[PDB]
Amino acid sequence: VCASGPRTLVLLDNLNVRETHSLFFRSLKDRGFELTFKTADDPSLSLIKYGEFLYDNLIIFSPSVEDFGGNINVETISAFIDGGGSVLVAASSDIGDPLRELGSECGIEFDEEKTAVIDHHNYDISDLGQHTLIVADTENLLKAPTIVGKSSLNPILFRGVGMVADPDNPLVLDILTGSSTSYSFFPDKPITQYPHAVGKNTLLIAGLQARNNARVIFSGSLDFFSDSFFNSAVQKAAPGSQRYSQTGNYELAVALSRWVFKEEGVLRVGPVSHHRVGETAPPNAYTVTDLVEYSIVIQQLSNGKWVPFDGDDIQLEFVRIDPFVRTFLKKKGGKYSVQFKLPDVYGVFQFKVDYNRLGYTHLYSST
Amino acid sequence: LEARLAHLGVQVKGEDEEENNLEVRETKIKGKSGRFFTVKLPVALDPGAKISVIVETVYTHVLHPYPTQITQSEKQ
Amino acid sequence: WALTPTHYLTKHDVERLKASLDRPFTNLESAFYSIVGLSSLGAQVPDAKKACTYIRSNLDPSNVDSLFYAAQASQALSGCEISISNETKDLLLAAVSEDSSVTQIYHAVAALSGFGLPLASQEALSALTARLSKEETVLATVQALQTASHLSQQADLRSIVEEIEDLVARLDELGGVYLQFEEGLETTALFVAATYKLMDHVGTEPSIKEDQVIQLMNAIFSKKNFESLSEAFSVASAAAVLSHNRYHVPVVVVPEGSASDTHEQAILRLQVTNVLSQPLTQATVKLEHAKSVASRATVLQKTSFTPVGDVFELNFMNVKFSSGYYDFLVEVEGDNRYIANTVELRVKISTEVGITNVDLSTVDKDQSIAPKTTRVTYPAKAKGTFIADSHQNFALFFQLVDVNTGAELTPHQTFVRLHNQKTGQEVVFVAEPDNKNVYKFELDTSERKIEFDSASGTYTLYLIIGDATLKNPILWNVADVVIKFPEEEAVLSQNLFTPKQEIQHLFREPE
Ligand SMILES: *[C@@H]1O[C@H](CO)[C@@H](O[C@@H]2O[C@H](CO)[C@@H](O[C@@H]3O[C@H](CO[C@H]4O[C@H](CO[C@H]5O[C@H](CO)[C@@H](O)[C@H](O)[C@@H]5O)[C@@H](O)[C@H](O)[C@@H]4O)[C@@H](O)[C@H](O[C@H]4O[C@H](CO)[C@@H](O)[C@H](O)[C@@H]4O[C@H]4O[C@H](CO)[C@@H](O)[C@H](O)[C@@H]4O[C@H]4O[C@H](CO)[C@@H](O)[C@H](O)[C@@H]4O)[C@@H]3O)[C@H](O)[C@H]2NC(C)=O)[C@H](O)[C@H]1NC(C)=O
Repeated sequence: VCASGPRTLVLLDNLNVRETHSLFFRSLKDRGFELTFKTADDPSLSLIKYGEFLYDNLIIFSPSVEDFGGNINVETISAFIDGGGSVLVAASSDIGDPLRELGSECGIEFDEEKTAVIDHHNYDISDLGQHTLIVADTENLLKAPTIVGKSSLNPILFRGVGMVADPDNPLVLDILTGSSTSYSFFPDKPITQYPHAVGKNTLLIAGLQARNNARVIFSGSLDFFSDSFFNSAVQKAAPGSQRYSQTGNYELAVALSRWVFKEEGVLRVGPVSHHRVGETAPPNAYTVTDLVEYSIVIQQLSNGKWVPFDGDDIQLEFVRIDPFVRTFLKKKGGKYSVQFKLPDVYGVFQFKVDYNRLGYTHLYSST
Repeated sequence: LEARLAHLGVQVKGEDEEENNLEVRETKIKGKSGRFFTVKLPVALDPGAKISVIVETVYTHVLHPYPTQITQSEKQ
Repeated sequence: WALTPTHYLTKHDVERLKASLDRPFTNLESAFYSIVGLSSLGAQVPDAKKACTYIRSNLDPSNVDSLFYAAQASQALSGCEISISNETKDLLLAAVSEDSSVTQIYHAVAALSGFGLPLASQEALSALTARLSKEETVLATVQALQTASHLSQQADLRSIVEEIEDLVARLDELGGVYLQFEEGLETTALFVAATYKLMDHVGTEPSIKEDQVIQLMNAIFSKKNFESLSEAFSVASAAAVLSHNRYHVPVVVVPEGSASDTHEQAILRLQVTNVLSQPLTQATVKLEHAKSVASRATVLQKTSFTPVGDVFELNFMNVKFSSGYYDFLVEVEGDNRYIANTVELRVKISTEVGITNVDLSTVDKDQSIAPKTTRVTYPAKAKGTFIADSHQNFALFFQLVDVNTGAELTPHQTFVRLHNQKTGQEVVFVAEPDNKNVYKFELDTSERKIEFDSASGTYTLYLIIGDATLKNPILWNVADVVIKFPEEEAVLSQNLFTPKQEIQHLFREPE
């Protein structure tokens, strides 16, 4: 069972994108997604009918389009993400205003139009001579196995517009940072001003985990998903650089798509039981310094089948205003449970579980 | 709709509506699913004859709001 | 500027197309497409003797479609004579009638020409025109043009030719680069073959504009995958007619190898070939003029290229190009048939930068003490620790010049990076030149607290110099500086996913 339904809407600036990106679409179709391709400017486009969502996932491969057709609007996409739909956005140097605005709502700041990421030290030998096609090292890749896949990846090619994550927003995920030498600026114009993105601050790919658990990924380069990069070999222009038979673009793309569409890292919370030790039912009120047993069950989605979760870092808290007691929940009998003695102070206490981990769904339980 | 049937009334088509109401009893017919009613005619219907009767039923909860949620301005 | 060809058959592309044609035969239509398509490209069939026998066995005398495919395939094959009965001759003539489609007329006329049977060309045209009046579709029109190419010149082909102007208007344009019909790639390739073949036989130059033909070929070659045998055969015919014809020969011009780093060799070589990648050895090339991007002024003019084998090479040792981008205008001359003979290419000249006379100094902020300066030169790293704190500031001065010429340089990227050794944090600053072109950088701890967040510690100091035109970008560890900010008067969010500290409750002691 997929948390997000197979219904997916694809927005393309040009129909030719499907042919150029055939490998990516075929890999997605093979997973059982039901893709529908419509032009981004097409008037008939609509996301909500009578309060229901026509599509579960949206992929916008329409970097250059200034405006969306029909009723699709930045407000509508924002509502869609709030509903729990997963959105994928691919950008380029021709980015129109709506894509920049959408990033602004999500806390990811795209650079101005016509700018490109410039790396004079790691640019691929195949580059046109503008040093804008950068060979991104796997070192910058985020250390999250669930999002990017456990397997190692070869260097990946990126060519596109850099973006900067807003510090104020905690939820922003720096999936792939640029090189230390990389920066975002207009190549033709001299750098009088401070760069919009400099060094590792520059972000090529970033992700967002919403409070409702909706997942959105913003990619600086549409070309990264293109079949051309997937098959092309990579060798850095600088001397002494090895030549790799294949890039890691294809493998990385597959891992990211799974994460966005709730194919990995999905967790659910089942029934929680609390009662006095030796009792099978919860008393209406507990006495001071009584001993109680707390039990909760958590599950993980693997291959579409729910299974007992293996997480070992779960911590329980007993809180009134501030946490009086915090302890780890032991894994016993397929359930997480602990026994502890209540504090000597009476009040309206609440049991809390706040197992929030990188790349996994955020679980909160209060009784 | 059988679950949602609040009431069933049958009366013969005649001026004497007060007396034309027919007695109806819930009955189960063997081998066929669904609720059935047996209606007793005022006079037996002989071969080749016809009579006109009026059947009235009221159902409850059969209208469902769509969309489920509306704002103050929005209609129902 | 004239439109340059954007799509064509490369040396790899032509070979792949030949392979696409060279497939096992399954039907008479398959044999016609593969054999004729190879013949148009000039390729041959290894088993041509077997191919002729295959046509002979599958040829049905009572079916028009078989007759057309067998006749064309046999004609492409050398010496492939096939027996034809008198009844077959009657069937082909009967097929050409007002009550039969233009496609049927095309098959019958082509079959008669391939076998060599006599035909009443004027009568065939009369039937073809009458049907064509109702059959105004693009496919019917293209077939009519091919039929005229087979009909004798004595026939009034002018009526058929007039459709060519109508079709060109009917073409759909993707905007300045491509022209094709709605029916897709197959119709365009057949139409180009029909127009060139008909016009060549008639003896009149095609009315289509040279620029429009360039767009049409670009549409045909926009997709390099031909799934069906028919698609390969049509494209092969279109390429063959374009490659050699009496009026228009497309001249493809592209630079050989990367011109971005041309400074190493200072030689420019241009490939000149037709649409099939066959070099136009008979052409001559000249560099009409060369201009500087910075000022747009010409630096060289009217300098002829020399044919060296396939490529055309121009030597410019005499001229010492300065760092920057230059645009070269080149024209192809010779045969009048050439179209799109003029192409513009962009070449880039690179240089290397040398950093010299960098002085690293620390100065007392109050200026009571004269500045202390330690001379350094790249790549030799500075020795000893330099202190920047509430009392002493730190500064860097360096000069960037071209090694070869010694002129002042202003690299696009010139950044100073301070990396905290323990934390791994990186801080990047942008250095700017003064009036004298000597770069100056100053670090003031009190002001810079916001940039560093007042984070004290040892920072490795790096100089980053790079530009698109610079052959050698430099990332140098100039020195190590320790920055001590004023002690803070007085963070856990980043531990978003970690175990919190264990908390226990202290129960009250019994009395
Ligand atoms: C009327 O209503 C009023 C309104 O609420 C009530 O007032 C409230 O009363 C409670 C109960 O006293 C107060 O809570 C206690 O406040 C103590 C003082 O606050 C200190 O906390 C500051 C923390 O600063 C930051 O800390 C972290 C930093 O990341 C951050 O999360 C946090 O938000 C904050 O920004 C600290 O800097 C200053 O020193 C402040 O003085 C505070 O010390 C108490 O913390 C205790 O207890 C709580 C549980 O209540 C635990 O969560 C803490 O970890 C800590 O627990 C330790 O101390 C307890 C006793 O103090 C022990 O029982 C624990 O076992 C544990 O023992 C360790 O620490 C002891 C010393 O502290 C050692 O002896 C031990 O060996 C252990 O090391 C607690 O928060 C509310 O602040 C207060 N609210 C207000 C608004 O005033 C009032 O009570 C009501 N009146 C009546 C009559 O009912």
